[PDB]
Amino acid sequence: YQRFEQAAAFGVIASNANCVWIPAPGQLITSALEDVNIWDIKTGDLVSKLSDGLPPGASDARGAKPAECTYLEAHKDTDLLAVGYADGVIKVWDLMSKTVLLNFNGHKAAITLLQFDGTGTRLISGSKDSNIIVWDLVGEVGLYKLRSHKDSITGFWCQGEDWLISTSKDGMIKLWDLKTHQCIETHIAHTGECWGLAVKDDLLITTGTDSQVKIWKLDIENDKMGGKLTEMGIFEKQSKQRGLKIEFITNSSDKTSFFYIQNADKTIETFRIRKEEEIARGLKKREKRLKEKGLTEEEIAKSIKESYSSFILHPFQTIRSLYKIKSASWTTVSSSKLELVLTTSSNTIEYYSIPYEKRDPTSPAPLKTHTIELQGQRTDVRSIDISDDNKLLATASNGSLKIWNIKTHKCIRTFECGYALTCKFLPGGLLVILGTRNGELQLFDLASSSLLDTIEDAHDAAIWSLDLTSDGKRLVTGSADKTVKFWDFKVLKLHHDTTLELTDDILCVRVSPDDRYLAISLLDNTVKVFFLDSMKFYLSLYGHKLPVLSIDISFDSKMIITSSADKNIKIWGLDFGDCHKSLFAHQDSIMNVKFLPQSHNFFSCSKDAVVKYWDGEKFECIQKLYAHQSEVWALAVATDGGFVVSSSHDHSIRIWEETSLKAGERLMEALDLGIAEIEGLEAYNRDMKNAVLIAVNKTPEQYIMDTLLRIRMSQLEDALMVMPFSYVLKFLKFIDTVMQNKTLLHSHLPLICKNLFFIIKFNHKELVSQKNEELKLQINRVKTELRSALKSTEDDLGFNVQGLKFVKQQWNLRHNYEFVDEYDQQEKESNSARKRVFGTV
Amino acid sequence: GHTNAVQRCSFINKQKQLISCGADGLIKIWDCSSGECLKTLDGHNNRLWALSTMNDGDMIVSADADGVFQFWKDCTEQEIEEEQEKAKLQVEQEQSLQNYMSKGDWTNAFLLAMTLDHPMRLFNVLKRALGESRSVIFNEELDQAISILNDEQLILLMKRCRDWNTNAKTHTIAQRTIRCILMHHNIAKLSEIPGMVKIVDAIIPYTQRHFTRVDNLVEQSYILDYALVEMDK
Amino acid sequence: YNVGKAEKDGEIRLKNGVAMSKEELTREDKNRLRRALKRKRSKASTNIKL
Repeated sequence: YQRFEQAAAFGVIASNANCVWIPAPGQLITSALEDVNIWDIKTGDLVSKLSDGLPPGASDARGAKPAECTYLEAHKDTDLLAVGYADGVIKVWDLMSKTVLLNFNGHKAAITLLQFDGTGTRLISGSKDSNIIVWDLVGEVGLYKLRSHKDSITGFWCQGEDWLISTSKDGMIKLWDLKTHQCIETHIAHTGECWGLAVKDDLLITTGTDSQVKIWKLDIENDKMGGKLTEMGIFEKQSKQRGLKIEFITNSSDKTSFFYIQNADKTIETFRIRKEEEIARGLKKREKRLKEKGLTEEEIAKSIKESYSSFILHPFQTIRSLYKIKSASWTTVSSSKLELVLTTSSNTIEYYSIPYEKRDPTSPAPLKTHTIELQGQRTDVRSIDISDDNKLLATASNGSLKIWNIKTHKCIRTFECGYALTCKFLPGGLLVILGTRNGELQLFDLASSSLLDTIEDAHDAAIWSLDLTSDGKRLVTGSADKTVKFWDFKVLKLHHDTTLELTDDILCVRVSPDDRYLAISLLDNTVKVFFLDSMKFYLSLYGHKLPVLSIDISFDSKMIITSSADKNIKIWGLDFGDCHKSLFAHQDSIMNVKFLPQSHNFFSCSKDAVVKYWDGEKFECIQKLYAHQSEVWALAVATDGGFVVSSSHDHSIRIWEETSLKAGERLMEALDLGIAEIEGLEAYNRDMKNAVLIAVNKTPEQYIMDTLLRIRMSQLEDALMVMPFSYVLKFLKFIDTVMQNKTLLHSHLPLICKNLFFIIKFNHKELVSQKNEELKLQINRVKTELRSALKSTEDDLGFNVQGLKFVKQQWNLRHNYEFVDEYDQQEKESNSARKRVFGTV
Repeated sequence: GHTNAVQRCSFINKQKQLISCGADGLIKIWDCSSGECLKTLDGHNNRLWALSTMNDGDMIVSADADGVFQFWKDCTEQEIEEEQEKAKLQVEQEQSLQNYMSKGDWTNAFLLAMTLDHPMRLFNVLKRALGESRSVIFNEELDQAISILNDEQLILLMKRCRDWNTNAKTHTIAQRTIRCILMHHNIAKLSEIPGMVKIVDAIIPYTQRHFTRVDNLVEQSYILDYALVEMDK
Repeated sequence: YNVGKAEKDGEIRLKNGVAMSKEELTREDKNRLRRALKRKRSKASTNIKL
């Protein structure tokens, strides 16, 4: 067999990520699923498309859907783009070379935000897995992990190498000391989810779930054990929805600062920061207004605090966009005007400009200067078709019909149509015919670029499907009104010929290639096959548990496939209505199935974002295609069979073209290393009057002590037994040194005792025979403080036991009844005394 | 879900919720969207013939047949206000609690752990604070901090001392804390604290065992003497 | 007396006497302890087309 690969993928202008504006209005960088698009805002044409490689469907390509870009960040000075993907992988890209430079992998979920340091050598990444990691570009490594957060990182601020502020979806704002890798302060920003963070000098603003917005001062050098961040005051934005992003920009000439609170809805609310003189000016007048109103000074003082927020921030303007906004960025700041760029969820970019003078803007609403909408389509493409010439691809959606060029990948024409559901080319490729949901049928001509005819009452309900005879002179239309209607082409206008009424709703209608059969799907899960010429009922296929969504008939009019929402593809021998085999193809409803022309091989597409290449005669999946990120709604196959076109819910059109040591022994090495150093320092100190240890960062006393701990007790007595005598003197010299450090001695007193006394008992005879005076003194020293260290603990135990008896004795006095008769005292004590039951044999 | 006949039904919270009174004497608050019982209010012991509402049900008044009036008031936002404030305080204490250890301010960190009741962190405070002591009991500041402990905090601490005592690897931390308590608190008062005795009664038998041990460690240490006297010969 | 359950649901108490409040515990520890619990217990028309 021959392999299908993704030749090209287009129709996407902006996916679900942030947009980066780069000066030359300049260009824009936007996310297109697994690829990044560089546009020219002035012209509306693509500049360059960044594709890592490994085209989907190739053998070396992974058998999983590609990881989509989630965040973009570019360092203008160095011309680097670092791209975050939904798999947690950061790829540093060279804009000039348009190639991957570095590939960081340290996250387990989607990357949410990314931010270069000022110098552009260090990269900070926050991911949905709640971790902030700081990466080194020159070092190509992950330096340290900040893990205090308990949910996806919504925002963080780090402009100076000393300090880092972070937010998260769990409602915490946290401070981070970059030099310590630890969390210093913690405040609950908002009652629910804390989404936004923006910082200018001390001023800090964050957004919760509601319209409440908080103001904080950042006294970085406060250093009081608290209050480095304090709540200042709250103000309410107009929109009731959450605020995702906030960004500042300062006008150099007038030193004016502005910021916007990007909501979840179609509203962007801009703001101004008042100057210090303006605040004092405003304060003095307001005091007079309240003083004129006759309030007390104390109330006035409180009110100015209660009205604190009003003095700094001025609601400047609100941008209202037709389509839900996804992300935004300031573009240029000047005295004359303010410019913004944003992206929507409807696959478009919008450039908004705001002319303003002094306090308030000149216009009631912003001026929309540029828009990029030609090369993409707002609503999902519900049905597609390929012209017989295999040159023109028609894509029909709610509210619009566009026509594409397959070689060049550049749209030619656009038509405004109803809620499209099914579209097909008329023979010759000069006209297109469309099925609207409201029951209307539309006919368009490419050359005129205008709609020719409309049949408003073609059906009372949605025209779910539509098909043409091979001759192209008859049209079959299937609708939810439980009817099928045949239309003829007469010079061009459509004449209704006849109606066929059915018992149930109609979902698909397919006329066989030789124009002898008519297959009709229904909502009762039954496919009915008719004779086209005579309309005589022929067969009734049965066996889909859910309604059949698509049907197709082999080129030789022998095999007919049925694909249903019950996740099954059933291949039926048309001669007798026998089903050869039922395939459990996709994990979710299978939407469209098409035969490759001149063969029994066919393609299948479902909601699972997977397109599968099947083999008609052996009934096996030849290949699995994972390229789309979401539902694949429609599918088409070229008449030649050279390529297959799939369009999905992600607004993307894709073209598929055909091509060790044991206990005892470890202790000896520990003794040699530790005591070699201890003797080394002692000799060094006496005259004045290693790599392993520094790597673990432990003093020689500890290093050996830890190794003793690691030895399991069941091996400890045997481990010491193996030891030659020459190491015992080393071991005794160890305990001597441990005695000076009183902390270690009492931390591990019981262990030191058991090993020490066991060493002495085992090789007592050789120990005493030695005449070394220095050994005698060490046993003198090691003896004395061992008694004191033991006696010290023993003294504590003795004092407590006697006192606790006294306390027990004294309570037993006040509150315990006493019987003069001893027999009565016996019974009372037995009842009072604790009882425990034990199993007995 | 009503055990007996329902005699009143009223909408509250606009469409969201419904309240119903039954002969059982139980007032049940239902969720219209889900049809599930969010809350049950029980302030009567007989059938309820009257149920009046105000402010979308922010004030509810229900009558028992015997003649008992319950004047219910909505307090959801108030309870939410309380927990938010309590939560805001809790975060501050914890963040401070971690911060003190990194500096090592044991005298303060003991208080925060005692209030927050983190049995691990309290233990590490005493242990590494005790380590510094080796180089009256713990140190002057922290010993004072123990002395100020009230009746509730002593019981909680003595519970922690009891458990730590049972383990032979951590008893040394327990005994010194108990010693600090007897030396800086009125023994008369400790006896009268309810339940301290049952806590105390458990401490003694484990303490005696630890005394029998250690003593043998002193005893069995005299091998070093016998080693020395041999060497002198 | 034998060290048993935590009286407060939040706290976690082991047989060795080590006590643990769920608040202090870092997330990995909670998983590790939960796994440790696991092993200990084991031994004992529009919608369709669119």
